[PDB]
Amino acid sequence: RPDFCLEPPYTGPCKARIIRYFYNAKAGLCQTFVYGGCRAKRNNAKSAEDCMRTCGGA
Repeated sequence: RPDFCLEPPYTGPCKARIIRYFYNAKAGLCQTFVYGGCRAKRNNAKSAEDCMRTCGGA
């Protein structure tokens, strides 16, 4: 799978509370994390499905 699927979730420096999904390489599934509103990294999806297609899909 893409290398970014292995990266930890990144909240970033902004102060919003936006629920996003990240692929947790250890657990093997997409979990929610709190994104701050700016400077998102690639392991950040708006739905579990987008997250699964990118990283868990097989």
